[PDB]
Amino acid sequence: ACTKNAIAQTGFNKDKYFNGDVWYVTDYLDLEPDDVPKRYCAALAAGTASGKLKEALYHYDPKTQDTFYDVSELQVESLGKYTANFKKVDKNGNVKVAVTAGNYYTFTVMYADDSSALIHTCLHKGNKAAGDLYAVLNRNKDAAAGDKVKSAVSAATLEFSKFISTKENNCAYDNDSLKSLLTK
Ligand code: HEM
Ligand SMILES: [N+]
Repeated sequence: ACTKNAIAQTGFNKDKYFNGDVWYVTDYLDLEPDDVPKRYCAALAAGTASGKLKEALYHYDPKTQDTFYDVSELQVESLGKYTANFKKVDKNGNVKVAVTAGNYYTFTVMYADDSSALIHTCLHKGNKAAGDLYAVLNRNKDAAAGDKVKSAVSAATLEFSKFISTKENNCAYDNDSLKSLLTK
């Protein structure tokens, strides 16, 4: 189950975060593992498309090759805190699994600047158990976590040493698909 009410960044700059560009997950902390794989790849694009707040997601398991994309129109709970009802799509935006009640994630931006971010997410997917997942993001897929985002991890009363890196997985991303999925 999810247990955290994550606090959004004071003074969160939504237009900068939701600028249409890509964010890569560099490190993550799942509070209820044996539930996500140790080795994983994920990225997202976040932007406004025709007036609608959107996120496109990519997941890739580098060992199994399991791959999937999603798109959601985000609803606002408060500044920096969103609810996202997702649809599974192919890379071109064709629907594989339609939006449904009970398929949603929450999304809280705890820290962001132009190059880095710390987010919390709680995924609800049908009758699957939910659990808290924190992710350190960067605009540069290869960037080591810097002092701004590591300090934010500490300020959330988390230990960065517990986060698992994605950097050793040979992750290659289709940035073009993520950007184009924002419109879909
Ligand atoms: C921005 C961060 C992330 C968000 C918003 C997010 C969101 C989601 C969503 C919406 C799904 C369901 C997709 C679908 O069924 O259509 C999903 C599935 C999954 N995610 Fe993430 N995810 C994120 C990062 C990660 C990371 C870093 C991992 C690490 C392993 C991960 C592991 C998984 C796994 C294993 C599933 C499949 C769940 C299942 O059906 O059993 N995710 N995620
Ligand atoms: N997830």
